[PDB]
Amino acid sequence: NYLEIEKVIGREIIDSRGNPTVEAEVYLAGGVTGRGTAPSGGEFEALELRDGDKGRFGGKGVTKAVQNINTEISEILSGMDASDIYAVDRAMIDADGTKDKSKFGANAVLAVSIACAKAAAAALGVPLYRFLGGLNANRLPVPMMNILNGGAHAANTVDVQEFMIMPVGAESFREALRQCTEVFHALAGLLKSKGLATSVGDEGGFAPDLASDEEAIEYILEAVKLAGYEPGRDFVLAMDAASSEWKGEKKGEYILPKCKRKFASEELVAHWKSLCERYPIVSIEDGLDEEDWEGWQYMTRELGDKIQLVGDDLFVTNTERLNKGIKERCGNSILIKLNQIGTVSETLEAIKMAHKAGYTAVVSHRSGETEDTTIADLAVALNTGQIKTGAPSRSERVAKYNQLLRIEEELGDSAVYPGFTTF
Amino acid sequence: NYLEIEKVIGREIIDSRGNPTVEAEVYLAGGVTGRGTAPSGGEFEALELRDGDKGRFGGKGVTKAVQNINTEISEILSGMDASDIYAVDRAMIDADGTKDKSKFGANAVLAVSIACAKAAAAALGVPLYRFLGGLNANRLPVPMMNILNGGAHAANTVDVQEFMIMPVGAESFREALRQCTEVFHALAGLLKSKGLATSVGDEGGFAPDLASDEEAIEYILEAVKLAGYEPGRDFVLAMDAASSEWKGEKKGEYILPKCKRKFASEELVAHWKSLCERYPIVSIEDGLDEEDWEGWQYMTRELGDKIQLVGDDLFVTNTERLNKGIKERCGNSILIKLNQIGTVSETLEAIKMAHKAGYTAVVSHRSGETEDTTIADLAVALNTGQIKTGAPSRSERVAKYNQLLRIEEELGDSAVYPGFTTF
Amino acid sequence: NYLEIEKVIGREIIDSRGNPTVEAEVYLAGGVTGRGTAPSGGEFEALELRDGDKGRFGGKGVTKAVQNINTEISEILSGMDASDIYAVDRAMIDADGTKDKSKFGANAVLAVSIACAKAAAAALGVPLYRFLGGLNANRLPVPMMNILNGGAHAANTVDVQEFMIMPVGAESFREALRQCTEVFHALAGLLKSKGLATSVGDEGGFAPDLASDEEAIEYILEAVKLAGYEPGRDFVLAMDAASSEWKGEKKGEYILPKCKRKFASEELVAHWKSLCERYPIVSIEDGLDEEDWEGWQYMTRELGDKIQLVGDDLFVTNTERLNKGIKERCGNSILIKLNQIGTVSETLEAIKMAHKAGYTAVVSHRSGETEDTTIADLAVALNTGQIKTGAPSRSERVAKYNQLLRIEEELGDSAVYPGFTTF
Amino acid sequence: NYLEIEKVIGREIIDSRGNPTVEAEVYLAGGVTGRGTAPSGGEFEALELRDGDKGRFGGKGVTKAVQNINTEISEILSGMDASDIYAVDRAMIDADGTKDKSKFGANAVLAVSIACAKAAAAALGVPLYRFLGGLNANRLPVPMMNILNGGAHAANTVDVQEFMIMPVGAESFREALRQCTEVFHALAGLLKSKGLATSVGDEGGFAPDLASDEEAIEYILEAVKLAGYEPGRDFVLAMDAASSEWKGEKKGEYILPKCKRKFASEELVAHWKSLCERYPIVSIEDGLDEEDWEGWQYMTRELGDKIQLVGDDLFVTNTERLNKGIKERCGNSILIKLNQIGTVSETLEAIKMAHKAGYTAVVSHRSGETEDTTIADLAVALNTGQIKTGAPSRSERVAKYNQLLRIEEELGDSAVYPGFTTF
Ligand SMILES: [Mg+2]
Ligand SMILES: [Mg+2]
Ligand SMILES: [Mg+2]
Ligand SMILES: [Mg+2]
Repeated sequence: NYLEIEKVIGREIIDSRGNPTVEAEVYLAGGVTGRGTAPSGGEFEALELRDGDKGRFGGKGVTKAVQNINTEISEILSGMDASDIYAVDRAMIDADGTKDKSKFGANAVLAVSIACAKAAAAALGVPLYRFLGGLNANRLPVPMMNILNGGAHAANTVDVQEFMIMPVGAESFREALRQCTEVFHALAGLLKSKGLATSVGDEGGFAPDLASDEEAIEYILEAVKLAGYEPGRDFVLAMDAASSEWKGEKKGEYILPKCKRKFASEELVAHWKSLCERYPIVSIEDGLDEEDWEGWQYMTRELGDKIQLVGDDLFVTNTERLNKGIKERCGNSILIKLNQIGTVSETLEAIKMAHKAGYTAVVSHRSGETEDTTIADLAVALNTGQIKTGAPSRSERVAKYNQLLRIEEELGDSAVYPGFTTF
Repeated sequence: NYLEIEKVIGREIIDSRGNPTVEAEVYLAGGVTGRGTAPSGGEFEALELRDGDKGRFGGKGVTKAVQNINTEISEILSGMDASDIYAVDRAMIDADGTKDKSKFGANAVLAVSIACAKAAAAALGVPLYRFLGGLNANRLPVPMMNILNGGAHAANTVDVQEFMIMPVGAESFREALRQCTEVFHALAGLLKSKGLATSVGDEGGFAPDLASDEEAIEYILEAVKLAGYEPGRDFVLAMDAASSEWKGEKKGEYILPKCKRKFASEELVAHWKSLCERYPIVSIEDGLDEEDWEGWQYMTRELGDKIQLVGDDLFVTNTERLNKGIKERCGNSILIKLNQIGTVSETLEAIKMAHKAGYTAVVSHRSGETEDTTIADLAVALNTGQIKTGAPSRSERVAKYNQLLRIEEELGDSAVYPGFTTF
Repeated sequence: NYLEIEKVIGREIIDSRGNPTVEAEVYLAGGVTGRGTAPSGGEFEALELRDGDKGRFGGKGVTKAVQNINTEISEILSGMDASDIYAVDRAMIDADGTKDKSKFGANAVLAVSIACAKAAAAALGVPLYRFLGGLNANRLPVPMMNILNGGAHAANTVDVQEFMIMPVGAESFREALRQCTEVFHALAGLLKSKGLATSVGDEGGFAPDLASDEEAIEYILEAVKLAGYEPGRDFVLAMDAASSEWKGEKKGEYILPKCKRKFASEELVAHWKSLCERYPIVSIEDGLDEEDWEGWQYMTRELGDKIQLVGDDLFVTNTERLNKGIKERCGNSILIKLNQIGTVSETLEAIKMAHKAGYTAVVSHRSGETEDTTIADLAVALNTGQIKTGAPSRSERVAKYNQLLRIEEELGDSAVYPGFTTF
Repeated sequence: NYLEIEKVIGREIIDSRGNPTVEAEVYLAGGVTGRGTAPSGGEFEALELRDGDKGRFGGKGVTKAVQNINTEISEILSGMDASDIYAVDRAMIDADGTKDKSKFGANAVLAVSIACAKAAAAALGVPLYRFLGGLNANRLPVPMMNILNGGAHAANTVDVQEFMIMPVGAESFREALRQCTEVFHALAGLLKSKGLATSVGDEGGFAPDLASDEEAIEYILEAVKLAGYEPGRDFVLAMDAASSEWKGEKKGEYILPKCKRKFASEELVAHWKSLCERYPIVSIEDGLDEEDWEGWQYMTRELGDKIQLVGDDLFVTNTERLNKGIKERCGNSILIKLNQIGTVSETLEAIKMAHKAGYTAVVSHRSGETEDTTIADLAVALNTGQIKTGAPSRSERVAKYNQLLRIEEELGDSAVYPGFTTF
């Protein structure tokens, strides 16, 4: 009854890129409130609902989605138990009636899903990660921090999209964060000393004019050494190839847009293997196309036992696609994007599926984020052991790391930081 | 009883630039908590306390400030009424006993001061702006958004540090903020069209390689038009010359470090005058040096009637320097930085001193900010009518804008957005 | 729930002069009540509703206003949040339908408005001044006490209406009030020694049979001296000339009704100038006619820099009139009378308008006062720094001074008494 | 326990004549507070404690008394049940040690006493009169209003000190009060037509220059008639002869300082005797000296059966003296002054004694009053049927009338207004 939902409101706020997004606030009978927001980054995912009014926000308004929260969703949810998130989510899914949340907007629906969970957690007097994962929630994730950018929207000749450091050697999340910031500032000073730009992209990382993937890797490795740390022992690398952007002439053929290098599906795999022998890269995301299933199969045989192979575009947090990958032995990890699926409970299910099949779940940010820190709690709640939420600059990134500090603090001696054992 | 402070804790979190800063949490007897943080950006201002340990965060840790909260400050404040913020602040000021808050750290002191205010507001069931400014608080501020950077650490030939748009034609903050994003994205596209860089600096704006202050201005004005808005009627401009960084051979002489142009104060002033006749510039911050008092007095005679002259370095949120300026007719506006003075109540006093004198008070962010949105509430609480808190990108900036949204919603018909009348 | 208005009731009480006025009591769901009253003394002002029945109170009954509260206004406000005084005021204003609150009666509307603020404050567990102005409220006002009377309804040859002392030398309101009482008794002892009447007028001040303004001033200056204080250092004088009572044959001409002395606007101004050079007079209310705008413009030019020129009849607490004053540079202060405008929220706006334009706002009593002490809180709430509320005798006057004592005490060290800096 | 006194504080406030007096606030464990103040006007009464510092308030400060409350009284009453007023008063009396409350100050003691009673009632959720007098309290008093002043401090030739009107014909206190105000304004008008002074003295009444007691009486009777009322039916008269100020050459002789007329004790009685035959005078206070007991005994024989003879100076609210009067059949009424006896309970006992013996008890103000309205509730709480609290002007007087309006309102149909039957 103190957990009974009284009213749900929506509002149009601005995300970290200067575009609108949806925020929801859930009010319970006891006067407790919860607040959630939808981040923003397809055909196999939930579709966020935008206004399309060219006279407002360049067509990116979300007043329609907001109106859906304020009228339909509120009426639907009023009277329900906010702690029963599965039932709340299901009421929204059934009322929406589509397969992709396109009536209400995946952004309206997620924002309310999160807001409720936060309302229930607060009403129960527990942290959100304890609400979501219970006493069994005690793993702090190893972050992969995207500190060097290439790919489609970077001003350089680097084809791979994200270059990430993972502090596998630290023994607390607090230590891992500190070290990451130290490597980050080392990289900045190094870029500066070489006359390169130290301004940042969407996820807080640098996008200097380097020659290639290899040079980017060596800049990062140098940054690591400059900060006083050892590649392999202290830091290893993860990458997001986003090779779905490298479409060649036909399936199984790849052309890097900048390098202009051409790869057979199986030669790309050979490329990844040489990169991984040369350098301490332990994870690669989207190392092949979102539909090169035959390729993924091969790559996972060839590399799966040593390298984490994360499906991002391959899976789009879709459990039918996750299942197909599991069954055909493609990938061994999945990038979890709350908003691609659209509800808290559906996300838990997706993560449960991955974990059951021995896949890791890397909880993920989007390019368009907010002050919201839900994914921090979510990663701990399900002991995912990994998170991808940006360089340690821009507070829509750093806010998640701060939340993980607080959580680690709160867990006391029960807190576990898995380091290299996390893969 | 229920407003009685039971305990104060601190923690080392990370700011928007990847450097440590202080967070405080205040716990009241009634179970309510409040959280505050210190932003980070001299000799006449309160001093932030850093650890200096090169092994941690390159010497920028704040574990000492945190230990000052956890022990000394908590013991001092326990038992005190959290709603009596003036008294809370005085207890910290007196127990510190320095002029620059260098015993506890101005960052430790500010963090606690904000956390108390937030705890008290929460315990009373009122929003922070109402706690700070009561029923009388209903003016939303006109933002000056720094979307184009020059000066110091910019990769360009522009000497002026910050070029800012102000949405003076809007009739609500919500509309003003929408328009600002629209101009933001139009500028981004303009820069892209001209092959310029659209990654961002600390405050979320672009630092493309532009040739002169004049060119920066025209790009912004072009952007305004592209967005569908008129210079003058919809948007005007504010700049931060930061002209203390233009020291000359003698006092009264200036040398722009990029331009290399030489001015005597009277000439520099005359320079500002031309710019202000050519372009819709309505405010210039630090148009002369932080000790060129005669020039300030002169400039204020020449310009103060038509242009807003903001003392940033001139005053360092210092009420002695402000008073001096007031007494000598220097400036007609002051940039208010919570952390330059170090407590909430002292900041109210600075703002009250300015207002009594007919100076405007521009509530301001620092280059290092966090998820904290206190300045949003502060701006509304004292009806300052102006806020300087960044481009509409990076959530440590945008979170403030989002908070002002929520506040405008909350005020309803009582909300006032002053636009062009705010000056 | 607990701030929700359940019921509003009105009653007919008696003011300090022995005439009826309106009292309101607001009842909230939580069990809390608030009590407010309307004081009383036009065409540009809100209009009080009197009954007109010569059978009762000589036509000055207020049972119609009281019935407006018990029925229409109670029905309208029931269910509303008493802390949203802007919304409450607005509902009343809109239901009334008139531009001057003539339907419900401005006495009815103000009474309820005050009663709600008091109810809200009490429900939130804060002093009225904290509810109105928040933490930012800490300025005790300098009183101008009307201890010697002339003008229309005084039996003496003195044309100037009010002669006031202001304790500018004191360091606390406590000290200030004490000195005021001491000068008050000294003057009485002086009048007694000269065979003059020491009975009191409406506002607690003496109306002894003196020859002229100049003599009145010299007696007060003598009282000051007798009491042990120095004119200038300790006490200065304020006057209300009420020169709208001095209308000449044509506009721009004045004839003092007793004196019979004649003036041109520009002549009357030189008269004030000399009085101010000769004596320590720092403020003059209505030094020119309520419609002699050109003369006010000129007077403000001539005297404005040295003297406070308070518009009372000039502005009638009307924002349109105050704005006209501001645009045409007439006066530099405004006498604020709650009941002339008729609601708490509109009074805040009027004061805000004044402060934004550099005018001071003197919170003021009416000739017909009650035990109510709202103006004491209002003055501290908006840090006006000045209050005009009678001689230190008669409890409808002294009650306010007593409330200021309690307020100062409650502020502890945060209390500011601006003494001479208030101007 | 919620009725337990936690803390008692005192404060120096200002009374209706501009002189300092004591206020007390009592704080109960449950968070409720009560406020009480001592009014101020001898050898047989309790002695108020003044500071005597000639450098403050002309020696009339009460900081010593206030410190007695803040330390000693507070320490003694802490932990006691505030509803047990008799015990609270006893604790204070015993701690004081003196017979006249001279150590703590009758002013400090009474202030606390009243504050507790008020706090207790609030804590119980009952009006003060119900607290004091229970369900049995429902008689509104008949007011005797001093609208014409003579005797000592008066610019006239009237020897009788107070001339009072009593609305005996009214059917409710509301009607009575209204009629009184109307007579008051008629007298003012009448007085003006005769060029006579209409400023007021301490108790809100006029002191014009009239020649004799008979004149005063006729003016009042004239006023009554002008207002539209009949002497006898609607209004009768009461008088405070204050004959103790007429000390003769020896006990039993009287000399009117103004008339210079000489009287033997028994001749004076004959004088009153005629007056009452000539005029509708139903009550005379202190018609003989405060020690002329044989006189009183005689007067009481002569007049007692037709006329109310009130002992003011005769009894000074002292039960020993009241008992003596009762035993020697002197007077048939007593003027009750709280601050003469010094506590609430002792006051109740005085009234109970008078009531026991068939005296009427007239609850009285002092010349130095405050916003406090305690005596209104006291009068109803003990169904005294009569109150003496001033002309209907000056809110230290009118506040009592207003409180009686509220009480009558709160009583609904159970309210009894006795009128003529009250004697
Ligand atoms: Mg990807
Ligand atoms: Mg600056
Ligand atoms: Mg006036
Ligand atoms: Mg007497």
